[PDB]
Amino acid sequence: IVGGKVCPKGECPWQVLLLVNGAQLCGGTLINTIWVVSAAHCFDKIKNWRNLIAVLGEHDLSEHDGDEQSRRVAQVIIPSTYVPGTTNHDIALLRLHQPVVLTDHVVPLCLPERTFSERTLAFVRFSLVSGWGQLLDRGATALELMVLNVPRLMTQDCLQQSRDSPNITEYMFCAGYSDGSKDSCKGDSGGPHATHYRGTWYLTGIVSWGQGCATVGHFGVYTRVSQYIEWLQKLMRSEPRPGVLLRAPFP
Amino acid sequence: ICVNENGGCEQYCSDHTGTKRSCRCHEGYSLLADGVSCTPTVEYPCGKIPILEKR
Ligand SMILES: O=C(O)c1cc2cc(Cl)ccc2[nH]1
Ligand SMILES: [Ca+2]
Repeated sequence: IVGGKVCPKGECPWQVLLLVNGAQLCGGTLINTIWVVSAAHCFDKIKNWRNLIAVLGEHDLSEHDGDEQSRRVAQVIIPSTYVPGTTNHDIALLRLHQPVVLTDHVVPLCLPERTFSERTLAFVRFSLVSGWGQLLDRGATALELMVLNVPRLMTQDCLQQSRDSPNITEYMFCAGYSDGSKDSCKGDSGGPHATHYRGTWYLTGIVSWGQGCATVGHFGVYTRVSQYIEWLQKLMRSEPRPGVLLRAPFP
Repeated sequence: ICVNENGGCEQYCSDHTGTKRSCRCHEGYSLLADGVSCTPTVEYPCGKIPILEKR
């Protein structure tokens, strides 16, 4: 996260940290005790599928304080329409091997209904993005969880206000600033874009892509979660299948 | 009714045949007798921050 602040410990309790062989991979969002939403591009280079770990209740990476909960990732579900190395349909649904225990430090974010998300949440201006990503473009990653408030743009405005570049599809939305001061970054990928509405927080986006980090004339691009609500809900109501990676038809 | 200011619902809104509207809540919440407000039914409802709630 570029130009944000430290998220006070326990204030982003749905934030997930994803690890591969103990190394920082991506972020994610806890949506109930066994399911995590992340970005499909996080898994393009995984070979060690058995060494994928999700950490909940994480805050400071240099110290174990006892609030952290680690779980092996039993399944990674990607839409059939996602193509590795590309940006469209950038979403993954992760099943944890065992549920996490809900505590003051581990709480899921509400996965909203599609209609509520499209006709109400999509109009809330500002939302929070968070992660342990780079504090700067070509800079070191954060030791403490960072959070940033970003405003959402209509796609027409994003394309007009912006300077080989990928297109902005109906499965994405733009959010942030074009002055090069504030943005999400590389290592924040998969993390939540969370929207507050009448005392409750909801999942509206997933940190997906951008041209560098906080590049002048460019905004962050987020997966438009509202397009995937039914796809996510049907998968969560289904029985697990052998093998970690699963490609599931979309729509 | 649901398209305009979320039909007055705190959370989810369903339109029905006529001028009829039903508000609904996410799991771990119950709808109050006002028919619009959602109250937590569990210790850790989704999208609420316990350290801020217990302050
Ligand atoms: O990998 C990167 O360079 C990268 C990923 C990413 C995601 C957002 Cl939302 C904004 C900027 C970003 N840069
Ligand atoms: Ca720690």
